[PDB]
Amino acid sequence: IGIRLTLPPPKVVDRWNEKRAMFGVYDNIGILGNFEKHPKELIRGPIWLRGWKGNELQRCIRKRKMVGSRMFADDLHNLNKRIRYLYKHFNRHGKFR
Amino acid sequence: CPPLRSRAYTPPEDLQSRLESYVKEVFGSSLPSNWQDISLEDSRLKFNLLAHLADDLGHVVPNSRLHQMCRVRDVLDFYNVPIQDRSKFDELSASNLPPNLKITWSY
Amino acid sequence: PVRRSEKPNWDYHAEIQAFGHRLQENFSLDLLKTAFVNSCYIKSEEAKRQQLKSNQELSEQGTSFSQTCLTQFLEDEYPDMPTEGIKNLVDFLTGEEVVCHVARNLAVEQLTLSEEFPVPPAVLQQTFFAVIGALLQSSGPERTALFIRDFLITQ
Amino acid sequence: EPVLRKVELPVPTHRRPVQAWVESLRGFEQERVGLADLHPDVFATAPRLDILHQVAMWQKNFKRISYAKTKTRAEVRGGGRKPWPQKGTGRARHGSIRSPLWRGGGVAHGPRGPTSYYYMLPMKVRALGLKVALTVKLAQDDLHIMDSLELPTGDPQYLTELAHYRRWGDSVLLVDLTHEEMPQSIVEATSRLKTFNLIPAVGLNVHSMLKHQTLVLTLPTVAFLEDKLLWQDSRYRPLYPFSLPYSDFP
Amino acid sequence: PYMTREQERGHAAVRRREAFEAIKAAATSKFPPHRFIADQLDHLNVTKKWS
Amino acid sequence: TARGTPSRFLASVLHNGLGRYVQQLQRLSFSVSRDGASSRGAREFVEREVIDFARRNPGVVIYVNSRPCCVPRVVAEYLNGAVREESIHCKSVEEISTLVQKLADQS
Ligand SMILES: [Mg+2]
Ligand SMILES: [Mg+2]
Ligand SMILES: [Mg+2]
Ligand SMILES: [Mg+2]
Repeated sequence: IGIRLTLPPPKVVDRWNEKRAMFGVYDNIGILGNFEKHPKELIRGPIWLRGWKGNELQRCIRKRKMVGSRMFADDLHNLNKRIRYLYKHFNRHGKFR
Repeated sequence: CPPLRSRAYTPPEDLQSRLESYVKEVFGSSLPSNWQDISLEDSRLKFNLLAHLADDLGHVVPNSRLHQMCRVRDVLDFYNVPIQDRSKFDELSASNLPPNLKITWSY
Repeated sequence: PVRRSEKPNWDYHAEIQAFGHRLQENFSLDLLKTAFVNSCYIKSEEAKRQQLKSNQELSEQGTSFSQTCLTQFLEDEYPDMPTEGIKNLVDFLTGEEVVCHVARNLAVEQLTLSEEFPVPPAVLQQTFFAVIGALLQSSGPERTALFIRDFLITQ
Repeated sequence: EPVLRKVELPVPTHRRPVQAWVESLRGFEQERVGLADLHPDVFATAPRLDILHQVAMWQKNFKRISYAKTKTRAEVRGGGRKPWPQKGTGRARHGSIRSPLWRGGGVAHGPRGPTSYYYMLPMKVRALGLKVALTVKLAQDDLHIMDSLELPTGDPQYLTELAHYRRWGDSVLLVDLTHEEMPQSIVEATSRLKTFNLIPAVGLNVHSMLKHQTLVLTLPTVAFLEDKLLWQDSRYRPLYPFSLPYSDFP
Repeated sequence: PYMTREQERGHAAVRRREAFEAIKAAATSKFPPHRFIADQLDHLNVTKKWS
Repeated sequence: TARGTPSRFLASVLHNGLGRYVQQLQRLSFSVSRDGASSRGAREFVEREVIDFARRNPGVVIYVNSRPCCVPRVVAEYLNGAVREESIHCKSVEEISTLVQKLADQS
């Protein structure tokens, strides 16, 4: 059949937890603070991703050159293969030339 | 702490002469003709006038409408508008209801 | 099935007035109330309360008027008809089933106070004649005659 | 002694300054202790609702990094050999058991790696954003100006009951000038209150202002905001990042 | 027929021409419409509470 | 589809037009919410039209409930005893008004 037969437990979302309350504070660190820091210095996450944006192919190129040495053997083989795939896809395939 | 006070306001009958009194206090006893024309460009006098009116009448000019009070006439015309403060259930219940209509309230 | 009184969004007072207004009849509301309150109900009510006037007068007057009114109409329309004929024809019109049909679709049963739901047809018929009797006291013979014509003759 | 405040930075000729009532937190009945003039360009500009949306959307999305990934057909374990010959059986032809079609297979077009959604709105746009948000607060009687965020006591129930008495609303944003020189009394009070929030001036943003029903500012902070937001127009284009020394910036 | 060829020559030319200007005028008057502030602010009404 | 669905013959209740016309709509039940966009359209219907509508047809008893709900609705009840439910939901005052008229002039 494949449809639930009772209502799931109700979800309560605390809109006034500390994380929700102080969301987006210091986004104006630059203009309000003499330009000591760019807002892109509030970004946390991957080394190859802090304050940068690109398509999949570009992201892979970047991860290869920035954390390529330090990554695991099989992971890196997977990444080298990804790049090979995407290279052919983007250069040789598609609707428009 | 004092109890919360109602936002309801009815303009009094002697508003004209009460404003006469307040202006002649703040701007001094000597008063030129057409006192409605007196400009409130002066910041200090504006404050003094509006404070006296706010303390006694109970109703205050909001932050939004303050720059609109350019002249004394503007203050007079502002205080002659009434504010009636009640929930929408109360206002509808006593709003000349036809007897067939019924309104209930589950809040 | 339970009576509409025992269901959400119900005020009997406002409904009573609307019953008057639906039929474009200026009823005396006090009398109309008195028309809808059965004797069976008051006995049950007394017994229940243990742990107000009957319909009797209004109902009798209603039925007696309707009988005479209907004969008048029928004798004027069909003069060649015999006495026994029109007797049976009025009796059909003032019948249990047909009058209760009218009652049902005029929401008489909705405002009827009875011990038993759904309402026994004897009681419902008695209640309908009480309505006519109250209307008779309300707006004289003329208006009531028009009401009979508009409801019973049409059957 | 009435508390009067004028605008230090020069105003345009055609524009006139707006006024705001000045109140203090010291008493419940200590509204209307002073009057203030605000610069019309910051506090009385055109309501641009598109700009609020623009800035708000940038604020929500620019920090976001996606952590979702899925394995493609190449990345799924096994699936080397051809399951059976093409021609021979009655079966539908396959090249690998890990194809998208198969159960247990890799994903055809799935979430791919850590993804960044970082972009920058232009500076002048974010500045204008702050301006609109501030006008909108004062237009709708949601903005309040205070001499100081000084409290008679650190008891957090005093602050709640004052907001109730002054019809501020359920959520209040408190802004002070500097983080270090924030009063003891307000910090104690606001620390254990969910809906009331204390930020320094540099913290202020569009999102919080929209989230909170009230915006409360100090007289120090109002002069500061005017300075910086008004600086944004009437400046040149940069030759180099403004963090570097100029002949007149900081 | 009624008029000969000579008679009808240029008899309708004015009406023909002035009709073509009507076309050109309409063709040359397609432009983006006016943006009003009234509708933009009206989007606030979506949250309009009873109390 | 005609085969796929039931049929009736044309009728009225109790030969409506014959003697006097009787309005068949007897009761109307409006469920609205104090807050929330769904009931917004309906909210202002109760601001203006409800009152004059109720005057226009004294036969109908109107009940307005005003309780929290994600979908505002109207329950039309008829003399014969049919019940028609209609979800007003996110509808403009004007298209809500058209609905309420359409209900009132049918059996
Ligand atoms: Mg493989
Ligand atoms: Mg293959
Ligand atoms: Mg193959
Ligand atoms: Mg899998």
